[PDB]
Amino acid sequence: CPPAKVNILAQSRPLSEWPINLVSKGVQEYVYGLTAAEREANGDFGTSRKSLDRWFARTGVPTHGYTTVQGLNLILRHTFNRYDGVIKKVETRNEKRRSKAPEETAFGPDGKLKERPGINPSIYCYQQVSPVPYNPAKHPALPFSGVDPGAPLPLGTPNRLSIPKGQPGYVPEWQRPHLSTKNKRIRKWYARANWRRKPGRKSVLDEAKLKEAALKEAIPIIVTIGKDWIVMDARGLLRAVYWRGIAKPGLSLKELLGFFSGDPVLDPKRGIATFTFKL
DNA sequence: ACGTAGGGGAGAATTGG
RNA sequence: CUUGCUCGGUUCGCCGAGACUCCCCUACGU
DNA sequence: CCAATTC
Repeated sequence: CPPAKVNILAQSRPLSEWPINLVSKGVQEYVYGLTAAEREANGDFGTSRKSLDRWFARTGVPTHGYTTVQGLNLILRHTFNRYDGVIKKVETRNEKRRSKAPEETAFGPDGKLKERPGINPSIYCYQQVSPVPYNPAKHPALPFSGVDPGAPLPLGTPNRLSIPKGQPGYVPEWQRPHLSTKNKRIRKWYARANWRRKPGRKSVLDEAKLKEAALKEAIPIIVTIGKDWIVMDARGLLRAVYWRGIAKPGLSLKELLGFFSGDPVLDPKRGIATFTFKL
């Protein structure tokens, strides 16, 4: 199950103000700093509505309007597994000590866990919120158009030589001999690997011209949690199914992300979300 | 600032109002 | 083989050559 | 139609 990465196009509000992130951060901030007696007392979290509904009342963790069951089970199983990770580490670090031969516990005089886990900013998606083809009617308004999910996707730049002179993608005459006779990736005109600062490049970088060219031919997929929608560029998905030999040139969007899981993992600060290959 | 070293993590197929 | 990314040619129009198991967090060397 | 239940 190898990973594939996708760039983000637009979102209404940033991922910090998302209730799914705020609830996770609030839950994580409350749990890591708990004594070994508090984790067992407060570990009475189930996989049911009524179990989680009152768990916030007893523990007092803020709720920012997040009540979805599976979303809560993706930030409560994980938070207690990170908590157990430090104790298991010093217990597996106890295991190496045991092999060599009181102990090196993970609780100080205050009783708290001294090597407190850091807050994990990953926002884990679930089945009820999965990427779908961006339909202009159902989903909110965005400038970039959405493709039909049933029609096959276009093949990128066929017959590169047969491109008008003076129009983007033109291969000059002195350069047509000694071209790649073997198959490789076909980089686009607006590719940044052709336009970047190099001692030998006299060309001018203009980020406005290139980036606008990039999203007109984009492949948008959308994930909506509450009243927040994130829209992406499903071309890293397309390249992943191309350089790996699992796909052909003509392939529909509905079938493109069927290769991937319905649970993307987002990176709020880096601006990238990672897919995986469902097997 | 950097290897390292070592804990966490990366669905989906029914069922019920 | 439409994005992204590393290393090179270049007539600056784009070309050839690559990588693709990654993110988070706590620690310890230089 | 889509969260809660479930492994």
